[PDB]
Amino acid sequence: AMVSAFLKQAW
Amino acid sequence: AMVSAFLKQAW
Amino acid sequence: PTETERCIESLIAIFQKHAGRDGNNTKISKTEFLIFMNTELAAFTQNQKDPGVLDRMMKKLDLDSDGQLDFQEFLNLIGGLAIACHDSFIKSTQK
Amino acid sequence: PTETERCIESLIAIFQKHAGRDGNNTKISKTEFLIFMNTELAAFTQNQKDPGVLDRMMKKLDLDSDGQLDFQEFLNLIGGLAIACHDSFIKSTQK
Ligand SMILES: [Ca+2]
Ligand SMILES: [Ca+2]
Ligand SMILES: [Ca+2]
Ligand SMILES: [Ca+2]
Repeated sequence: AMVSAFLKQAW
Repeated sequence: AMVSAFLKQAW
Repeated sequence: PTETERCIESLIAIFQKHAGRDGNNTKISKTEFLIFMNTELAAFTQNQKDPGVLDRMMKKLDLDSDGQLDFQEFLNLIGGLAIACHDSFIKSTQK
Repeated sequence: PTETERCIESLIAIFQKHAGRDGNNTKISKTEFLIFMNTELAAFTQNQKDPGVLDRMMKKLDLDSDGQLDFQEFLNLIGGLAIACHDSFIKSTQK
């Protein structure tokens, strides 16, 4: 959800 | 599940 | 989303739901920890009958001693419980 | 089971599934961490294109430096990611 997108952006 | 029972036993 | 992704997201949502009852949603106060412990962790909480236990858990988890739990302190609670549970699952199966 | 209980249980199951590919199910080796990272955390992994990154994450997470991740070390990975994600959710909403 929001995490998967975050993970994509962060790092 | 297994956790809920554990929590009951531990502590 | 994978199960790991979903669980990371639930962690965040659970913290936020319990931390957002008063005007500060970045901190779980003592009252909110009391409610979280009697509703998300009811099974572990109900066993113990000494009400001073939660006060002692709170103090132990409150590492910067501001009286509230921030996300990271709340994660050390989740982690401490998952570690004891995993230790019992090992103990029970490699016996 | 509550969402917190379910997530504690999933954490344990995910570790165990990834740690049980070789003959030691109490440790995630480098190979197993490689597989976990490319399948449970594919979204964060695929972004990065430098393959030395995972080797550097592994070394950083391997606190007793035995070359493998035990449950607790794996939890510091889950926690480090949930903390960065929660920090971004705060940053995005209290802007
Ligand atoms: Ca609060
Ligand atoms: Ca605190
Ligand atoms: Ca293994
Ligand atoms: Ca290690």
